[PDB]
Amino acid sequence: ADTIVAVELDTYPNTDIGDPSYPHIGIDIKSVRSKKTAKWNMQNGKVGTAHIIYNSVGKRLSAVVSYPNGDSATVSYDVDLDNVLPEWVRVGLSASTGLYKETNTILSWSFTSKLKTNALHFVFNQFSKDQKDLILQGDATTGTDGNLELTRVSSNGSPQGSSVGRALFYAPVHIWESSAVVASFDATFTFLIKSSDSHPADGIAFFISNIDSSIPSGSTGRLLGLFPDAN
Amino acid sequence: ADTIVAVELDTYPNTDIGDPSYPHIGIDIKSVRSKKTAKWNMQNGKVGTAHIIYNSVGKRLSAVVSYPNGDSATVSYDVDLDNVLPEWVRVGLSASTGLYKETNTILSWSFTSKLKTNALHFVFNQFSKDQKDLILQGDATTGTDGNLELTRVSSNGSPQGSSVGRALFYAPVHIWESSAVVASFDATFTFIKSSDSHPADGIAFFISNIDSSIPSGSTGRLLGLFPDAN
Amino acid sequence: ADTIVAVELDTYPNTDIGDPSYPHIGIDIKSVRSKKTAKWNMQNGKVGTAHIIYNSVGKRLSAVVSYPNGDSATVSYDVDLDNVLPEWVRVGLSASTGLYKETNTILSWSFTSKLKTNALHFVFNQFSKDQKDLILQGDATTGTDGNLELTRVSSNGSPQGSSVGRALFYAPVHIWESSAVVASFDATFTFIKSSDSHPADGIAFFISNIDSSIPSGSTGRLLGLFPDAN
Amino acid sequence: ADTIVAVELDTYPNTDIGDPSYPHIGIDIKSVRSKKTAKWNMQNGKVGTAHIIYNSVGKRLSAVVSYPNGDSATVSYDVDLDNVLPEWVRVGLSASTGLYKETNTILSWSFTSKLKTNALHFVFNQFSKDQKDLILQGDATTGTDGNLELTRVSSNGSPQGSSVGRALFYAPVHIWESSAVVASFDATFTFLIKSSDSHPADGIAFFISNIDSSIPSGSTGRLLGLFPDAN
Ligand SMILES: [Ca+2]
Ligand SMILES: [Ca+2]
Ligand SMILES: [Ca+2]
Ligand SMILES: [Ca+2]
Ligand SMILES: [Mn+2]
Ligand SMILES: [Mn+2]
Ligand SMILES: [Mn+2]
Ligand SMILES: [Mn+2]
Repeated sequence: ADTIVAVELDTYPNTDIGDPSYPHIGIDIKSVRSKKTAKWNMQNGKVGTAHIIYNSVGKRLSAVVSYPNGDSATVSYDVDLDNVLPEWVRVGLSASTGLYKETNTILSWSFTSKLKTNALHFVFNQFSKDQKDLILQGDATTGTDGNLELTRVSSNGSPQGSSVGRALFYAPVHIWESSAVVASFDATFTFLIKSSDSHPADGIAFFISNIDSSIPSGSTGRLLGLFPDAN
Repeated sequence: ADTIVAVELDTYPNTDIGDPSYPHIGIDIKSVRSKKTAKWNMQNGKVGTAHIIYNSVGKRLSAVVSYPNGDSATVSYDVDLDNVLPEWVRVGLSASTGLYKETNTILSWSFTSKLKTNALHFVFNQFSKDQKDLILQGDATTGTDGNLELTRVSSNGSPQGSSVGRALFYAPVHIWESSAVVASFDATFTFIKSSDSHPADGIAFFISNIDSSIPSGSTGRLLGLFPDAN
Repeated sequence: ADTIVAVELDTYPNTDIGDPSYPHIGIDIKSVRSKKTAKWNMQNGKVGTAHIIYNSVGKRLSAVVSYPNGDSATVSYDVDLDNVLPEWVRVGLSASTGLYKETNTILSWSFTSKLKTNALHFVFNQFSKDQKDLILQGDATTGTDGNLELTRVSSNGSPQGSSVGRALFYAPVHIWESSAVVASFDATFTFIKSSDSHPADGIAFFISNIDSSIPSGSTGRLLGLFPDAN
Repeated sequence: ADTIVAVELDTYPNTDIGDPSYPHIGIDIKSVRSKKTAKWNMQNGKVGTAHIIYNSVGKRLSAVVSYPNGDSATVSYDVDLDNVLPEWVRVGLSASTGLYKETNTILSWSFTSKLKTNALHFVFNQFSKDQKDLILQGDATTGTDGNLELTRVSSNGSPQGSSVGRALFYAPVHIWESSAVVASFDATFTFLIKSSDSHPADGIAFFISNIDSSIPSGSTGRLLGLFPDAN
């Protein structure tokens, strides 16, 4: 199976697989069952911002998710990613819907990684229809509204259920290197999760994977396009 | 054929393809025959730095190549690259040798492109043996001395003739987009030693169509960039 | 007198100091009479973006001013700023009003200078009421709407006439150094509304000696930059 | 008194004021008695590198000090700097000598702070004789060898004792802002501590202070130019 490190913006409590009984943000290290979560007020139809930060010195993977009204949720997890991630990775965004659905629209995404310097930095503040530096997987699509639709949206604009999709940056990322004194990464994305369902589901994740990571089969819904099972 | 924009550090004067009669830096737009050149003193065995600068505003592709002693050569060419390059490109380093040879060692390479924002920036100040975010073409190799040898160097450290190689950054780059108010790029690389009577053939920073490959027969004076000298 | 290099967004044509007979962007080198101008459609009440670009390599000071609808004006001037500016400078925004007026509201300002490295980069996408890393001169104020009002605006939001103000970045900037292979700077700011029959007088990004102050009598057409129109 | 947050590269054990009984790196929050230290092998005459990292999300001030042979020491301290530092600060480097001495030469210094964006980033890879964007205090001098000599060095090159000096970046830095979701800073400097003394002393610190911070009187030696006393 792939190796996954992720920050999940989990809109739907799957309390049967360890989700807290509210929407939450989580840090996922090789499991959809987050090593740490925080209660998250997802604001339907509002543009949220997620920032993810890690460095090899503090060894603390952190994320904050905020909306324009000031509300935010933060979660941090002490982890030495040198010991979890392959040296080379791809980085991406994933999202899913299941029985319940939502738009999992990404409006921007930036990422920086540095080994201290080697560095990779990309920023998408607009996505093209033919976003050649993105590898789209599953239902993920770009263009023509400048956004990245991680999961299926019909032409009328309504999200679809049982959808999973991801967008990986095209280039592999050298995420750690033994000679490096510091290896840091940061990611920011903005998103717009909207649903008229009974409940929104399932969420968006920023993830770091093996370079050849693919959507595991059956990873819609609770599995967020990141894992083959809920273990 | 590929579409190439390149800044060449041309160590070897090939005067019947229109090179000046001295080593030179050149701006190449879709031709190995540089639109503009400047005399360049390649300092054998010294680490050089090339800086290449463009923006969609001043529409001036500029390059400076310098050495630590301060000597430098600069060339600039007014060109609207929106009218030469595909929107999407790959960026790379190329080098070649021919009858005469030189090491074509890249010690570092950075690149930034911004559309104003979408942006891509990378920097390699050390290359790895398996540099997964580089597409190596031809004779180019990395590692583990931290360098990118664009052209073949044997075990004894002697550069080989009729070698060509390139290194492209893995990801396509969105180098211009018509609504961009500013589409700027910059590249810097550090790098050439030869015990030949003359070093050749040079190194280029280049920007190419995404699927660019070394043109057949582009060793020597063609710098791995062009299928011919037209 | 101060030494000024400026990019002016000149909303008001003062044709007997050599302005063109339309609103324009201009590159000013030690004179309010721009060395180069381009016709500029200031879009009343819309947020504009100015980008200013220079490097010691192409030696071309360029500016583009644009609006969200895509309209834009660009001006470029070939100049070796090593020969005009002191090595150390302050960088700023200036604006003025005269008989006619406009808000001269800065919504953001970034600046990068690099000597290739020594570097300074700042960005303000929000200004604070007490913006300690800005030196405000004349009528310029910040806060707490997140903006920098270079010129006086009364409570009712009406801009006042014969207002001049500037905002300099607190730290001196080492804008060139003779050994620098590349001394580049860039600045971007976003910003103008008037119910006057004509907006005036404009906004400038400028680079000045470190101790630069508003010249006496530099409201109106002098843009807070120059003691006279010579 | 000033408010000081600092990362100290403490070359001299003052075990009578809480120093561990070896050279160490430390995180100093309003006291010279470090809240956390790590044993540090200062390599006489070698060029070391210090990286300091903090962000308002993880709230962990971290530092690593490394030398070209690979040896490094790291120290991290969980602290919410919002609650310690004034909103506006100056950032600097300080060093001292006492009864024992060393060069406290800085060869480069970079700093970045961001509020998420407002940002300040400066880099000095060479210091000029007239480094106008540095406020030099005490014995600190620049030019003409491209370095910043935090403490006194005689013309023959030997460091002097009972020396204290600092270099602050000229502009105040907006280090936190209540509206910011993230406020991060990073600092890197390289240094060359060399001594032919019986023991080197006293060390170098990167520090963040109130904007009007000055060398406290009598802050040579153990106090590293940062504090008025050893409390
Ligand atoms: Ca869930
Ligand atoms: Ca040639
Ligand atoms: Ca005018
Ligand atoms: Ca001590
Ligand atoms: Mn979950
Ligand atoms: Mn040539
Ligand atoms: Mn004018
Ligand atoms: Mn100590």
